[PDB]
Amino acid sequence: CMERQLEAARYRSDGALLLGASSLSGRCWAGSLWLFKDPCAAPNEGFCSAGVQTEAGVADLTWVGERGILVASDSGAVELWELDENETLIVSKFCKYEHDDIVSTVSVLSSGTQAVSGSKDICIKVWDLAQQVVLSSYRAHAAQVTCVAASPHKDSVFLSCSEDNRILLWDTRCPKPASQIGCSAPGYLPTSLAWHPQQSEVFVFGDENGTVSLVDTKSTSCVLSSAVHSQCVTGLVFSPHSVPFLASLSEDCSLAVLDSSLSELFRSQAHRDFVRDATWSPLNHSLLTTVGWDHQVVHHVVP
Amino acid sequence: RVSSGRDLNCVPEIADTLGAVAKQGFDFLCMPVFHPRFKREFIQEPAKNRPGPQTRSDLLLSGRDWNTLIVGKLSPWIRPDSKVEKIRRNSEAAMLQELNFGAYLGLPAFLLPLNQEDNTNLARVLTNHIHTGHHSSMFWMRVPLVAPEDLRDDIIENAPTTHTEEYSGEEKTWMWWHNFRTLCDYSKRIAVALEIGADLPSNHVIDRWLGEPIKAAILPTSIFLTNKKGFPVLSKMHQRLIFRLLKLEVQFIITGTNHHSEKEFCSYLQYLEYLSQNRPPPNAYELFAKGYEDYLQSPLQPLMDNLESQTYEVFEKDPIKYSQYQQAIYKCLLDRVPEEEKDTNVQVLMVLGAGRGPLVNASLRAAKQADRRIKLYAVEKNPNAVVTLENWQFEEWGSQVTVVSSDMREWVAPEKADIIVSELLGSFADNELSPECLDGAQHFLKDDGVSIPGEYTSFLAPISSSKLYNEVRACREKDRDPEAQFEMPYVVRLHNFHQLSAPQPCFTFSHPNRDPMIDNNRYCTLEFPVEVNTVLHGFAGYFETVLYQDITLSIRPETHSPGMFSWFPILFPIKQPITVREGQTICVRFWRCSNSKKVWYEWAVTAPVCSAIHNPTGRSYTIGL
Amino acid sequence: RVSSGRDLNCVPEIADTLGAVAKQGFDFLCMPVFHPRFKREFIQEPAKNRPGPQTRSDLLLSGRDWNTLIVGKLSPWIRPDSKVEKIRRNSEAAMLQELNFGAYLGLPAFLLPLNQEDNTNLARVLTNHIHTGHHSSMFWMRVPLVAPEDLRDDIIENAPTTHTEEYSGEEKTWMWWHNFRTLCDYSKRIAVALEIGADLPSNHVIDRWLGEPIKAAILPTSIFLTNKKGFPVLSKMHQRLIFRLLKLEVQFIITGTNHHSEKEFCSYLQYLEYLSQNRPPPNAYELFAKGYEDYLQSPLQPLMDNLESQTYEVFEKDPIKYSQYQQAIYKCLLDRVPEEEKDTNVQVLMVLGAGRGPLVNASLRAAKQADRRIKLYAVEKNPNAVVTLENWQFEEWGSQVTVVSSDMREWVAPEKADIIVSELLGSFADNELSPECLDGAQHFLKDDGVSIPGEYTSFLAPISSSKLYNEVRACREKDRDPEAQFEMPYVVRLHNFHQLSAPQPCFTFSHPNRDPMIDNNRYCTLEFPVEVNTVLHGFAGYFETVLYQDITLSIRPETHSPGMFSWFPILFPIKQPITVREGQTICVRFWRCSNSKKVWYEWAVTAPVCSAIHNPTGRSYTIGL
Amino acid sequence: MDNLESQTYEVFEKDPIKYSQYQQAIYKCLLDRVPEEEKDTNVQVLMVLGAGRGPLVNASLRAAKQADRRIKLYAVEKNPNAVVTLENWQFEEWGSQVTVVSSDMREWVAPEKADIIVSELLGSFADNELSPECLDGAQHFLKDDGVSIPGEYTSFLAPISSSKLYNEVRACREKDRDPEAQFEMPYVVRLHNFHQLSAPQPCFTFSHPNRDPMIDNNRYCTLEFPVEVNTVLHGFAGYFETVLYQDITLSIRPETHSPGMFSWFPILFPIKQPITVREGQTICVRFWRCSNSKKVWYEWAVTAPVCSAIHNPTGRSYTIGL
Ligand SMILES: C[C@H]1CC[C@H](c2ccc3scnc3c2)N(C(=O)C(=O)Nc2cnc(N)c3cn[nH]c23)C1
Ligand SMILES: C[C@H]1CC[C@H](c2ccc3scnc3c2)N(C(=O)C(=O)Nc2cnc(N)c3cn[nH]c23)C1
Ligand SMILES: C[C@H]1CC[C@H](c2ccc3scnc3c2)N(C(=O)C(=O)Nc2cnc(N)c3cn[nH]c23)C1
Ligand SMILES: CSC[C@H]1O[C@@H](n2cnc3c(N)ncnc32)[C@H](O)[C@@H]1O
Ligand SMILES: CSC[C@H]1O[C@@H](n2cnc3c(N)ncnc32)[C@H](O)[C@@H]1O
Ligand SMILES: CSC[C@H]1O[C@@H](n2cnc3c(N)ncnc32)[C@H](O)[C@@H]1O
Ligand SMILES: [Cl-]
Ligand SMILES: [Cl-]
Ligand SMILES: [Cl-]
Repeated sequence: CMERQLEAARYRSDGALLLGASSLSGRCWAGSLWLFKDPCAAPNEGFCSAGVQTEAGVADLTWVGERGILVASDSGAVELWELDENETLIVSKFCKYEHDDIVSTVSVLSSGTQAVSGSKDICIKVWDLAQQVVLSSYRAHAAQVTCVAASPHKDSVFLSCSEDNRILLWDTRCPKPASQIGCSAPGYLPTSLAWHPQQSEVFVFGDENGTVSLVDTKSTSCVLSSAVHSQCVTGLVFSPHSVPFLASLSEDCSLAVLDSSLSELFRSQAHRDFVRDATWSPLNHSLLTTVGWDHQVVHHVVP
Repeated sequence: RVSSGRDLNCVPEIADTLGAVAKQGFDFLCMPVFHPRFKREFIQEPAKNRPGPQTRSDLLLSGRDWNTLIVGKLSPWIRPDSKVEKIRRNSEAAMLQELNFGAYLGLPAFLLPLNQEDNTNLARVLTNHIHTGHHSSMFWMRVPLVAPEDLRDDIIENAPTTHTEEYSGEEKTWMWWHNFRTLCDYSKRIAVALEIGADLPSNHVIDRWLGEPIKAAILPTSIFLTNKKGFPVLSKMHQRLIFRLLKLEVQFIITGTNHHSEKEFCSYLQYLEYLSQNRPPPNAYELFAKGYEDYLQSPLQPLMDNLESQTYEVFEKDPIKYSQYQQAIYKCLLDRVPEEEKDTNVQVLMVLGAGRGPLVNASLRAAKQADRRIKLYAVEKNPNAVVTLENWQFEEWGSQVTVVSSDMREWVAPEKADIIVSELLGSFADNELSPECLDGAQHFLKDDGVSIPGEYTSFLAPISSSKLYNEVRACREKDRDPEAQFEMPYVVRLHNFHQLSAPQPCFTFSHPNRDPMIDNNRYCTLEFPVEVNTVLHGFAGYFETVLYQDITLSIRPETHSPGMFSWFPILFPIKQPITVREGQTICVRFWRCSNSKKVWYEWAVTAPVCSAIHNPTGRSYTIGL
Repeated sequence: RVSSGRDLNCVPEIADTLGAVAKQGFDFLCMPVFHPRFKREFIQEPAKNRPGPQTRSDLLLSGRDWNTLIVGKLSPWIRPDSKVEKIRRNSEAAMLQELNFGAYLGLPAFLLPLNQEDNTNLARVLTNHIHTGHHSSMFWMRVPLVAPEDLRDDIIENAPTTHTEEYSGEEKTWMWWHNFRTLCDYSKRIAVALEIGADLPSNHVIDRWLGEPIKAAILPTSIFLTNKKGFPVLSKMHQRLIFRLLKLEVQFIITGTNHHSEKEFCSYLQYLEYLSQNRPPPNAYELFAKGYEDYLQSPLQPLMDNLESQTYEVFEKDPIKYSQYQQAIYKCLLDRVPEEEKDTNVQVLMVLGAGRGPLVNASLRAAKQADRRIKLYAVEKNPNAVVTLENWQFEEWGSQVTVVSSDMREWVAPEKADIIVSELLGSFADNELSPECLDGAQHFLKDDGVSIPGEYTSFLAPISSSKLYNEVRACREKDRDPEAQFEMPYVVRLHNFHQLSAPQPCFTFSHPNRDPMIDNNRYCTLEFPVEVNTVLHGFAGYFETVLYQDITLSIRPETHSPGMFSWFPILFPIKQPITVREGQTICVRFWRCSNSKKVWYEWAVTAPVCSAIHNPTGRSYTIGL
Repeated sequence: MDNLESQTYEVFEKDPIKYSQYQQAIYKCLLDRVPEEEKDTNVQVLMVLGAGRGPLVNASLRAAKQADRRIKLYAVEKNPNAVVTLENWQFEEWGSQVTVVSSDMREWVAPEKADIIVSELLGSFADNELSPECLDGAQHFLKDDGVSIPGEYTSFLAPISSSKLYNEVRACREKDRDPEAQFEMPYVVRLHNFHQLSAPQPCFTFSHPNRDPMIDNNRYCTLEFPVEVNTVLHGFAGYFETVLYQDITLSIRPETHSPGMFSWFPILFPIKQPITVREGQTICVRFWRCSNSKKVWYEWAVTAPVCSAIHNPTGRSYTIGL
């Protein structure tokens, strides 16, 4: 049923766990979506609340409210699935092939009715999730769009980072909506983005060399940086805490939990493959669930 | 009939996908051999020990299918020229792994991207893979006609796109290729897959790829416009580019998803077939000439060698040339014999080099078209063709034609000639030693006698063709100079090349050469203005000839005789390609040298940089007297 | 379907004759290009100036017809080796003339007779013609199997035919050929047209032509017997010879007039087709093997190189070999585990060099055929084949098979093996370094463990094949020793060759090699009794192997495993052919040498004459460790 | 890969400055490792890895009795012809103090671990004699705090102009091989009639002992040489520096050349085609140190102002045997 390479793990505000997996080897290169109301039973397929098979692999996932699941597909498609009235099925609401290559990242904007997707076709697309159409198509980058991240509370602002060594702050209210920020010297390629949950104008980004950096948009200066990992930083997820922790994920197969000054507070080597996604529990704010390509779901308790 | 393929970065099941793309009409499929997102570790534990399988099985397709229908694609995360040493070494290992799996599958081609300026380590890994077991598989370097940086939307407020003209910068991607193929030492297994964007660059950026080994052209679905019925079409400039690529017999690769979702996908491909079935049709004889495109042949030497029967057959299968010869003879007969002497004056015509006698029949048709009397001598030193001449004479011609089996420089003529007629001309006019032959035959021409041709002139033009340069380079033979192939001309239907300057006259010969001291040696200096950035690989050679007055033959492209095809152009290569910047002048020197036994050409470039003097003392190429 | 031609010395009209011989069913026509009685003078007047035409025109046939259907014949009056100097020079000129007219026509072959011992000047003229313009046309030397002098009727009262046995004299015509081709330096464009008389010679005279480049066999109509219905047939010995020639895929030439005048002429040809449709049929797989006849390939090195997918596919397309392996594993499992322990004892089987896993499936079939439990390790260093192995393991095998991607000489086994199973054998048994690999794998074999194969032995046999010698000679490459091609073995389906002595064992290896100091180097001296006059060109190499007890594989011809074809024989050539007279002994020396990095073979002949030591220090051929 | 001849070792030994530097390095290391109070109790284990005819052995002895410290010497050498000289020396002069080992240092099972390993396995390009691999194979019998002399070495490259040397390389064409193979191999040569086009820059650096989890001696280096003259590039001169111990160094790099030392000539990496370089342009060179199980080789290419072919790909023209 479920494929080996776990790609995404997201906690719904009621504690349920959304898993997104792909088969990146073998005969069939497909993917699957799963909902576990018992998060400890994951990734066992037989004891899942819901599960469905997608036509292609899942490169990224995110919730759309409490019933929606937004999928970036290898097929170049952005898909919206939704749960049953009893949340026993996962049905395809739409599947739009507007990208010309693998859709690598998706992020739902603050309103919850619009989204932004990035892809290896170098393009970034703003979608209306109700009309199921592309509101905007921007070709601002010059290489594969590595990450897009909607601002937590501004429906017109988001972030993008690509292999063209550009970190772009986007405000769709401007004639030229993109603004290049970040290090004025050619730093290593940005690979992961995360807005700060409380400080509006602040975000962190992890690069291909293992460095996590804390940046202010107004000052556009690398306020701080730390060599957290030995390999590319693939994910950055803040905790729901009032003063939030920062979860950093890397292809060194390790999970790190840092503080406000990017100092190492917790470290886990439990995974034996790439650490793909991390999500903090909305019920136990010291419990952090990570998934990786070793088909392992790890629930860490964080001091 | 276009040969086309489908580019996909998402293959759930290889058999289903292959069947679908075949039903859509594609001849092959460009696909990844490992999952594009399946980034693999080769150094650092624990991910280094990721349990297999690392990709899908080779048993999923027959060996025939792997050999004919599948084009492997390099995984997009493999960056052998990354600034990070870890990523660099890991991408080296992964690129070797994927190339070796492609060779293990027997794939006919493998796609690798050139998406940045520096691909030195990529070239190193690919060159090491090429020299690991002799294979014939191709490597298609995916090179964009316009770099994405120069193609992005002007939507970055604090990083505007330059609106200023950058002539050489707009050609940057070509340099990306040119360096790469230079690092890989012009490997014949490395070709270009030119990717075409929605916005075409200036014409010089496109012409920068003339003469390059373009094996594929990649057409994204996003560049297609939409018509009334909703079918995908292309802009008129894109149609120009498609016609140019079709003249190169390239394979077209369709990439991207279906954005014309109302119609079937094959629509895209169908449009190309449409464009292929409505292209400007070629000449009727240009099909036998199509098979000769960029085919290198040693120049024929009808003086030193006896031509074969089918060579003469090819010479004769050209009605335009012999129509011109007949018209020239007709005009000359009307000019030499007035009407009142038409029954008293018998003109002596001598075909010098009669072959199987097409010029003899041309002379007869001209004589009874001009209503004049002629006496014909058909002189030919090739006794095998003399057999044909004498069978013709016994069966048809009769005593009107006297067949002479002798060299025209030795034959003691029983009488002097009113008109001598010959076609002793090669692709470079005098490269078959027509001057020497007609000089040896001049003494039995009357004091007012006419030679047809009366004049001929060779023409030279610098060309760019890395394809033809590599073809010449591949002509290395054992037991001779490793670079002798560069010091000899080749008769070749030049096809994939770029003419860098207008052809200019080289050597001119007139007949009869009534001059005290006849010297057929020549020294010529030519200055070719070049208004493009390019790479000189050699010089195309053509010729014009005045047979009589305004009756002429020409393979010079600007004045080419319409419908005449018995002469392909000639090619004088050079050992080393010479970079020529826009505005520079290519200065070439050409010698026609000789001794008692042989004639040869020597040539050298002297600007913008000097080349070696090619074929000194005829060490690599001579024309026997 | 026989390819056949008609030999005629009388062609009134070429088109009528060609149409007639085509209607009779012949594929081509051997005919004169000049009239056979049209003796021509080249020196002495007045006949030197005989008016043309000297022969008929080339316009009588299309160039296609000349290229495909016409075989030129030398005029019978041309005697380049005449004792008269006038006739000698005139025949030189005439032979050059006729050969040049044949080349002018583009004829695919030209017939020249060898009807006497001395053809030195004929060879000189032909060799000069061959080195005048590169052509691919063939020259068929018409050589009689029995000279006419030894074939005449004993009807000369004062000159009786010798009734005394002349072993070497009866082979004289072969010498006629052997000298000629030696004078012409083994030109690939010179082949044999063997003419067969009414009385066949002894079997050794016929076998003298084994391994010779026989392109045609000439059958006079006079040698055909007559049956009841009046149809022409052949004697049973002639049928033997026809079958032997059909195995060589020769073209049959019918010469002479119709002496069975009641029937049509095609009758003759039809008989041959009859003989061809009732020949002993070959093996079903011998069609893919027919295309490999005498095709030289470099020996595969599965250790140094990673084999391609289709190479493994060829390895697996052999059910007899894997049936033998399965039977060996079955017997070993029954011998190692008694019935009472069949459910308690799990045998550890390790496939060392699993490829895509045919030995793994063989082990599984043997285990559940022997009703015994096994635990399988599939060890393979080729990661491309490891992909196939691991897809097999995930999809079908399961945890019963553990796939190891490692060199068996490095792999730290988690447990010791009851049985190790491999097919690391080449055409010469150990030429793929199976001894070294199985030595490196010996430490994780149990103290009483079994190796399958348990033993293997190579075999050598001197052979005569001027065809294969010339094929090796043609393998000269630039940038290396001009004779390196002779100092390396070739895997080849030996076809047109003559085995000169019975194969004898060369090198033998046993596994496990429980010995204090293991030394896989070898020195072997072999004495081959030869009972025929012949020419040594190399040594065929085969192998036998004991997999387990009486379960064996063999490509040794005397003990060849029926229906097994995954191994062609090997060929070790020598630089210079060595004449071997009947009764002499061919003494060969063979070394198996090695250092830390490579293993190679050296070989030398020491009797009846010494050769150079071939491949010294592995300068031309090594096998990588 | 080869066993050096007797006169080659004789040339190696005819250099008193080099062995004076080696002796001073060993002397400083012995004084640093053994305090004065332990000078009679502590016997240091010194191992000459690649002893040749034993000049480093005599240097170690002179350093030991110059530092007033006790040493136990192992003279390791795989060349048995030089082992003859070593063992005649040992029987006639050295005695039981020196133990001669006739073995490859990558195979030899040492009876004890070494305080100091001493070698001169360096070529004109530092590591072109595979000193990294040899000293890696010998690292396991070095003590956890053991010292390697040399402790470090670094190669240096400099673009040069020499049509004379270019023509000399071109004349080295041999039959039965690639007509341009002579351009894809380095040459040891006392560079004389040449023009150095830019200051030498470091290429490859190796440290010993290489206490690192995954040792990888392969290298990829990109060098940018500013050229302030009109000239024609024909190749790259190669030199080396080495830190034997602390401030005791050897160098054939011209700017820091060890005065009076001459046992190393510079090396020359040619290129197939000369490259015109105008004043103000930058010569960009790429150098690789590649290897497999059997051989190590160098690949190099110019990428600016114009690209050259990648020279010696896959070691087709030049390899260094392991
Ligand atoms: C049409 C193509 C095929 C025939 C011929 C060619 C070239 C090289 C080789 S090498 C083996 N065969 C060939 C054949 N081609 C020529 O261009 C050519 O040589 N033309 C002529 C040369 N000289 C003349 N006196 C005449 C008169 N009419 N045409 C002439 C190319
Ligand atoms: C059948 C013919 C075609 C495949 C193969 C061959 C030879 C040379 C070249 S060169 C490029 N391709 C090839 C292919 N032939 C062999 O005789 C052969 O090598 N057999 C084997 C060698 N080694 C083994 N371990 C096994 C196991 N089973 N059979 C094996 C001839
Ligand atoms: C001085 C000149 C003559 C000897 C030698 C040389 C070079 C090439 C060939 S080819 C045939 N003979 C030779 C001889 N030259 C070297 O520069 C040299 O190789 N030095 C050294 C290399 N490696 C070492 N481990 C040491 C230690 N001390 N000096 C070393 C040039
Ligand atoms: C029609 S191609 C030129 C012809 O002229 C013939 N030819 C060339 N040179 C001479 C010569 N010197 N004398 C006579 N025929 C010649 C050639 O054999 C060929 O048939
Ligand atoms: C079935 S042909 C022989 C097979 O054994 C494999 N092989 C050869 N030598 C070794 C070795 N030393 N270790 C592992 N596999 C090997 C080859 O890669 C091939 O698949
Ligand atoms: C003094 S020049 C370098 C010396 O070290 C020796 N040498 C090089 N490599 C090794 C090795 N791996 N083991 C032992 N001696 C070596 C050489 O034979 C030479 O005498
Ligand atoms: Cl389901
Ligand atoms: Cl050619
Ligand atoms: Cl071969």
